[PDB]
Amino acid sequence: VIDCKGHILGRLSAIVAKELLHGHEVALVRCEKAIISGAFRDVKAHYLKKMHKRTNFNHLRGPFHFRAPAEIVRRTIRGMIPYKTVRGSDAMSRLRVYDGIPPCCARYKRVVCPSAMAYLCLRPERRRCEVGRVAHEIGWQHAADVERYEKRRLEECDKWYQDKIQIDKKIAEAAELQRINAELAKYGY
Amino acid sequence: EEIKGKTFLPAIFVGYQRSRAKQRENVALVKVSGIYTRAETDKVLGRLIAIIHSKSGKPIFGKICRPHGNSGMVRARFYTNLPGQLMGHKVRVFYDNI
Amino acid sequence: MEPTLINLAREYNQNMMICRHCYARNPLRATNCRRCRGTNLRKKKLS
Amino acid sequence: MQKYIVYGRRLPSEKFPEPEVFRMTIYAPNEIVAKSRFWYHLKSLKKIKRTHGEILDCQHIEENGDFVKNFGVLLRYRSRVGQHNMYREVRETTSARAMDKVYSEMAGQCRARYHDIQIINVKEVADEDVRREKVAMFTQKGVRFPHPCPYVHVKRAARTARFQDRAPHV
Amino acid sequence: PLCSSMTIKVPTDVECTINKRVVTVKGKKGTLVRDFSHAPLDITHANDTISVAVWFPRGKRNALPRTICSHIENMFKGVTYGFEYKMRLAYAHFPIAATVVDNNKAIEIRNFMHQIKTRRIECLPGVTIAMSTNVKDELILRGISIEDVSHTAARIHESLKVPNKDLRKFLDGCYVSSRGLQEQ
Amino acid sequence: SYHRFVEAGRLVYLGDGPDKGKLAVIVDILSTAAVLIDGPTTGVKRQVVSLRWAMLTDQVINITTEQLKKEIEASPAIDTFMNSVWGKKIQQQRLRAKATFEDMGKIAKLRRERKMAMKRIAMSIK
RNA sequence: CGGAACGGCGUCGGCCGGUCCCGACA
RNA sequence: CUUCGAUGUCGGCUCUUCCUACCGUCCGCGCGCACCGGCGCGGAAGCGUCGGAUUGUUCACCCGUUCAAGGGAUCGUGAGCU
RNA sequence: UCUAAGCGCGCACCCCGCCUCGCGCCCCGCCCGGCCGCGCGCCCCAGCCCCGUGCCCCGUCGCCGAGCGGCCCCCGCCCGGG
Repeated sequence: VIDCKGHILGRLSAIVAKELLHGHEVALVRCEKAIISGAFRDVKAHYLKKMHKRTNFNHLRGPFHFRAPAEIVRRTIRGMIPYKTVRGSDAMSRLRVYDGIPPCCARYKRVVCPSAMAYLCLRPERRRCEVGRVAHEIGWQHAADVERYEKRRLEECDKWYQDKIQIDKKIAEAAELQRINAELAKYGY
Repeated sequence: EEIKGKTFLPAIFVGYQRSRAKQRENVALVKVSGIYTRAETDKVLGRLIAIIHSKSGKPIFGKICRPHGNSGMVRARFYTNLPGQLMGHKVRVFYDNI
Repeated sequence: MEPTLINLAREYNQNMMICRHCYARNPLRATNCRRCRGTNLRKKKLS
Repeated sequence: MQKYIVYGRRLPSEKFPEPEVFRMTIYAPNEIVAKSRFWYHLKSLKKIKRTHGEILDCQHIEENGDFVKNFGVLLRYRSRVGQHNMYREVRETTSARAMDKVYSEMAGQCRARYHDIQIINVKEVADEDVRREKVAMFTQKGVRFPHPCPYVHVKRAARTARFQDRAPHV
Repeated sequence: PLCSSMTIKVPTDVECTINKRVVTVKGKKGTLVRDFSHAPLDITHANDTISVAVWFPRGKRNALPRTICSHIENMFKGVTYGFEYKMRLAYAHFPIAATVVDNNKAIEIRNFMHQIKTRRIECLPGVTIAMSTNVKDELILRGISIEDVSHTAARIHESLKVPNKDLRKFLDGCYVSSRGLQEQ
Repeated sequence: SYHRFVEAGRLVYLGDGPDKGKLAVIVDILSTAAVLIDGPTTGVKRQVVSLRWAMLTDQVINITTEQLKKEIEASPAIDTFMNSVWGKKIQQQRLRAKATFEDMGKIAKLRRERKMAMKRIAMSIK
């Protein structure tokens, strides 16, 4: 479950594409807060240029260009997978992309890829645009809803924080051999 | 089978050794978990490995011989060549010498 | 229009140099027209 | 890349019985490339091609850098228009190391490969007479500055396996 | 170790505190908060000097320290006294009727070049336009924030524009006479 | 930037190269991107490392190799970093490196006991 | 980031000069 | 170079897309821009770019009108026609 | 000083709305059934407030429940007239 706040839309899609093909299955959340490196006007025109690519004879056989950001992250991970072959079709299916943390994956333990994070990658002043804002200007009309929900979720998780320290402080308080062997016996783990 | 209480160290069989125009099915590239450098792949060199054919239920045993990358994924040959449905499945290197 | 209010006008209208390639207004003490990719040609005009 | 002192002389001929032994200080990775630079210098300067000449000795001179020395190197290069002359000052522990830095920078900005660059002279300019501003900052001894790349611990992420619970603070 | 720095002596009337890059200037007139997240900064308080200190300026990083220090100076001036931009309506045969519509928060301009269209310019928050008693045909814009006062000043000039014509002969509309950092 | 600048005296953690994990005092600063590192009591020969190969410790040592070693003897900073979290973790990390395939198995089984022990106690203490 | 003669106060690196405690009518 | 054991070949009609090196309209900007009007730019392809006399004619030229840019798609388009 | 950091205004263009289609999905009704998993602080990186860890065992001995999700789950025609 790799959260995508601050992660590069290309570099996360390299770590996650190897995992899917290795056969791990992952869920990506908070997708709108991922960053597509470069100035927004250029990033917006690179997507509003891609959305001009369509089969002249029938735009229905044409490349499908997706506006909601969960799809924008996954179409990228589709290039880095042999989508047409069966071993690829199983892995594209093994990716669940959620724009914003839905109640479906909220309780899941969350990990982040530090290496592909724009903070640790782009130099300060490179100029970065979040796929969520590109999404709104390419044609996403569901932006406010996913922010209202995310606020309400971060609010119930703020009440939970107060509750969570209490349960885990009692656990720690009752520390009454693995602690003195697994990381402490000429092991140092 | 002869595998039940083997403690085991996890692994994933990523693919057959290959070039962009030829595939050697004789060897298998196995990604052990915990081995991140070529010199690190000396603690897992020549150990027994096992992949369970999901459909057959049998433990197809194998042996690792040489590291494939500076990264430490290690090449391995199984007693019988892996089918290919098991590409991206899970092999368990056995801690127990047995 | 009173002379003081014809002076305010000229300051924010007829007192700047327009490049001979960009044709875009640039400040009176000018080195390179901002919107003509540099360029060291400028003129200005008077009513 | 390494300091070799090379000595050469024209073959002994009946007209002039012993030619005066020449000496040169050539910075090069290996003896074969140092000697080739020597016969690139001697053919151009003293009208003597190795085919009619003998290299007497190529002593490999190394030094112990137990301190840092401000070094100034005058070189000449070849570009897409024509040749030029550059005084580039490099601070390093050893003169051979200084030439390595001057060779990496000259190919890094001026795009000049080893063969084109010719080092006219290399000297240990003292702290008082440093001429280049970047070297001048470390001429004084206060030298306090934050690490330029603290984000460079992004190379720790590869071994952590890019699967960290939180994004690390710097 | 090369850096770019400028130190601003604090005028006692101000009590600015900078946490992160956010600056907050407290003074007799009011509070002025500005966000300095955009540019790398080592802004520091202590004593009475706020010093920018941008580190290792490669080449465009040497500019921001003076600009950042400037905005901290402009912020100090507004709270101590405040910024007044006086704009003068200039016209020939057709006259201009400008009104303070709301409680100083709005201006409406009528009869410019006999335009039936009546432009109404809403001020940015805290810039209160007022008809000027001292000169006439003049609107004084008083606010602590210089940038906000000036953008409103642009809005009134921008709204009143001759459609086509030579701007030089047919010059009208409002152009700022002079910006004043004293007496609001 | 706000704490810990590159100064001579700064004990430095050497991240890359063969000096992984070693700690040494920067003596002369060659350039924005290089420093001479001499650790007289930690096996780091005086050399030039980029600052990328060198994370910086908070402790700065009040300061050849004999002279620096004589200064470290007086300076209590080297011991304090070992007491510091980064140091105590660094000692623990040294034990992890001295662990082979059999010695990885014992730990893996031992930590399963913890992964269950933590989940047994957690539900009772609710 | 096919391409030119050409421009550029984009940003680094040189070169040939000078003026500069006499401070670059005071 | 490809096609001669065959790629229907000129224009018109009918119809569809495309391109900007944009004529009018959209947004600015410059004038030897008072106004009307002209003229030169930069962004701009959305819409408009007609009705006719002669000629097989593409073109040409004239007469009108809400005044009328240029081209491409096997010289788009013959098991669509003429 | 228009721009470097910001910041305002802003085009018959563009993107969305309206509008046409819409795979699937949601709710109710009929029936209300089976199966599967086990896991959350946030924010920021020029304060980075203690950094530079942790997990590292999805069968390896884990699998009760509770509680949160999922996942399957279900519905006639002919025949007259429009």
